[PDB]
Amino acid sequence: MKISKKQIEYAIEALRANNIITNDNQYPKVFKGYISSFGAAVIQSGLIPAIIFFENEDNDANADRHKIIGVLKDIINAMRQQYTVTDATILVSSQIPANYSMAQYIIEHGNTDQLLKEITEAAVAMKLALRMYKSE
Amino acid sequence: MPKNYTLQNASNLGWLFYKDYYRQEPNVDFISTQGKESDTTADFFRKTNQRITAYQLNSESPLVAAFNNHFGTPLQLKTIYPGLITGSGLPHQTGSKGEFKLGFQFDYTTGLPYIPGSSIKGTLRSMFPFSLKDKGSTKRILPEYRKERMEYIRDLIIEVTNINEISDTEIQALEYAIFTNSTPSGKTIEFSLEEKDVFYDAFVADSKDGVMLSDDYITPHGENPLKDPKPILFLKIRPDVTINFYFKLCTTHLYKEKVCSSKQIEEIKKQNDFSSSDYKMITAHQKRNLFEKILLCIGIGAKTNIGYGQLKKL
Amino acid sequence: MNQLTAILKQHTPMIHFQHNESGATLRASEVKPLLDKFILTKLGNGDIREGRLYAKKNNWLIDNEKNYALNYKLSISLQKKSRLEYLITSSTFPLPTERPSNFFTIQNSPYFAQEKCVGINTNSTIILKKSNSDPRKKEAEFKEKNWSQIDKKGLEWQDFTIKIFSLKGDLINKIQTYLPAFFICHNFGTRNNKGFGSFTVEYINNQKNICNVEDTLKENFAFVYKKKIALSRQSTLDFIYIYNQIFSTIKKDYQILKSGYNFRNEYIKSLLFCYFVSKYPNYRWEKRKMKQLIKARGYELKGDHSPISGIRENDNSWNDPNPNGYNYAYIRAILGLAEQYEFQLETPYQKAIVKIKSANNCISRYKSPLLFKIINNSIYLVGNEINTEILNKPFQYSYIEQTKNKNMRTGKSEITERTMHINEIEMNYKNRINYHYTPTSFSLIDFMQYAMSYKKNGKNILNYIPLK
Repeated sequence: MKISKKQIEYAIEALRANNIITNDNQYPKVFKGYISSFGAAVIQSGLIPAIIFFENEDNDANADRHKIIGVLKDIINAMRQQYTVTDATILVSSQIPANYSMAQYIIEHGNTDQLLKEITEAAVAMKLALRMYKSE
Repeated sequence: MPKNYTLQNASNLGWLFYKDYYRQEPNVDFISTQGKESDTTADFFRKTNQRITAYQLNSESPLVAAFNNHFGTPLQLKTIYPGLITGSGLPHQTGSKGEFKLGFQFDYTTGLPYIPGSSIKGTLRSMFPFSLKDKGSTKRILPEYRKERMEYIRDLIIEVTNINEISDTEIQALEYAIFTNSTPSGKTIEFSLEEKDVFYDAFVADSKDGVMLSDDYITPHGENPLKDPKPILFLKIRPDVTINFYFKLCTTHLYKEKVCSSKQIEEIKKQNDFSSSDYKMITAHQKRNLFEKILLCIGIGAKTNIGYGQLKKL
Repeated sequence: MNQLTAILKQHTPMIHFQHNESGATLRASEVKPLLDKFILTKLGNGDIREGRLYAKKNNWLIDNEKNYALNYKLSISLQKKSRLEYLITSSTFPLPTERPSNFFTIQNSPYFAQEKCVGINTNSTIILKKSNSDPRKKEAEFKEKNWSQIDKKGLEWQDFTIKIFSLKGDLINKIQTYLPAFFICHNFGTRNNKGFGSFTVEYINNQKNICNVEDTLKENFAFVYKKKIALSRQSTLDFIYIYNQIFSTIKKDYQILKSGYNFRNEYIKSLLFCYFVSKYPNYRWEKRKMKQLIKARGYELKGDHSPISGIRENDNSWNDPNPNGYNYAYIRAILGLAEQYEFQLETPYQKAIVKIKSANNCISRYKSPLLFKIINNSIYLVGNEINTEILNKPFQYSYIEQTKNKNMRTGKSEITERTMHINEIEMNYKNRINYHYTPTSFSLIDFMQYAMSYKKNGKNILNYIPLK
């Protein structure tokens, strides 16, 4: 699995927009653990259950874990914005709506294969982007 | 679905707890805010929980017999009433009603609840003095940590072995040989194949007349004593369940506060300088009894400070 | 040292929600947090923050910045599993004679939940059934399947073990110093305010503990009262009668304090009402206001009398004087939120239900400030000051009519819900002084001293006064 430079750029922009990377280029420590736990949950429970785990904000004991899903959605939208016009494995009728819950989006569109591939690529890209910047 | 977990007819407990738990059944909603506390979601999760907590393990199970064959003689211990929780940090929380909030450690292939060998090794090494890494963030707490653990481990070693008196340097060498299999400086000791301490996985072996899994409630009453508490539901290993701890331990030879292999001690004994006072050895049985006493003192798993994971000798 | 082993003696049965397990015993998940809070409070001499600083020093904390948790391990084990099970109800029901050897009953006990375990239904453990004898007396039947699936059981164990492990020796010494006081101060289990789950420390590291219970109670509590209990030279060998008498007395005294005693031909005015009547500008019962409101609409309440308008001989009335009405308030909220008031009106089979809820979702529950400690067959009433947060809080009342009808000959059940009468509401009435608000001024010590000093030819609640 090779990640392009444009994917890492999208990850950096999404991290900036979702207010994970501060202005002074620093990110909270627990976010890398959040990314790794998301990957493990995807492997262990499935894509939809993992997204439901990481979209639930009722924990209020850890940090704000719902930002990682926003970063994933932003990366996926930016990737879909530049899909080539072949329309075989594109499925980009539009981007994911901002106020939609990503789990509901996955339920509605049964293209779990493509969504799984994009989510895995986006998670790896976000891991690399966080590795670029400094922890606490 | 039935009792008596067998390879012939039994669902994979890990699969049922992680993947089939959140299956997309028609007319069940645990994605929306309203569906999470809906009663249909609660009934769905309750039925899944009932399936999970309904399996039994016969003492003569072919699975545990194969484990005994492959990994040697087991160390059989039972669980005290609070239970045993392991892998509680694995993500199994959706915010729905009637769901198991905490994760649970299942074997992938067999599905039987188990304690991974890394958990056993870390739990045993924690009571040993040289477990905390001298890395700078632990500079303040390293001295007292080392002192108290050194005292406790000295008491245990003296009690379990025939060594009358052991030094701090010998304790360091013994711990590094047992766990890291090297000198405290990282230098490799010329050990043989069978002179390695292997901490296998611990498997459930016998739930005598009941199921091996049960559900427990932890109810954190809030800081505000006027608001209602929030119950937490999780999966525990039931009381009076036999846990088999499998180890592959060796004999540790100590000479002049140094750890040497069998051949090095064989040559050292023949030399006309061999001090019997400067020679200490711990057999495999003595090491196993040391590990057994550590487990019976501190227990294993999660929520151990509040009584969970406490083991008793069968 | 490292390990601290103590042997505990159980004085009153514990209501345990995990009674199904054979080895079920006192869970360390309650004791350890309570023990931590007690040890920190005693380390700081009544200030938990100073004690937390003291425990931050010496590195006695797991969580130097965050929690109250101390670095030790708690294990509570049963040595021998001969369980002595109890059935607890707040109503007097006829006792059957078909029971296992370890089934015993406590009736007219403060524990009022699980009251559907007796009566007439297929799920009740004790099934009351019609008898060929006089109908005024009813027999009983015991079902093992229902008893096996009850929500909670009263359990009494023999001497069992509490193990405390710590690699900090000084913390272990401090815990040894403070453990007997902790077990003398706190009750465990469900309804621990009313005396259930009373334990004391017998041995600590194979050494007997000699602690003056009264001295510890005085030291750690504001007011202490002891009840003149008696044994008639015969019940010494029968624990069931002792338990029954103790818990019945506890219920009677608490009923006298809070809501009065009217069952069998005796009437003792609630002492809370009298105290609030006699003090600074008078607050009267909220119950009187709800009774007046339900009077003003219709169906008459059962009872050939009137609401009490104050303290005096037969001071019986239904109305108010010509000037402005009385200053009503939620008098009985300070001793515990009740969430429902039941009123039986003149005809049977229909009942008025008053649902009580906080005006805004800020108050949901309140433990009874009073604590009942039963040690060696002696009753001790102890208590600190109340939580001031409940004072001057708004409360909302929702009246609902429930007319239990005749059985439909198919389900014999209740669907009698779809009724609700719209009475008058007095929000902000008399500048937020009405039956929607709490008295905003109350001291538990003053009211407790006022009680057990009220008397007529003898003082009602027969407790003498060792208060600190």
